[PDB]
Amino acid sequence: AFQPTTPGNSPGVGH
Repeated sequence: AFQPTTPGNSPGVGH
C-alpha cells in the first residue's frame, strides 16, 4: 500500500 511495490528506494521512493 504505502510502498510503490518496490521497497528499498529502488525508484527513489520506497521502504
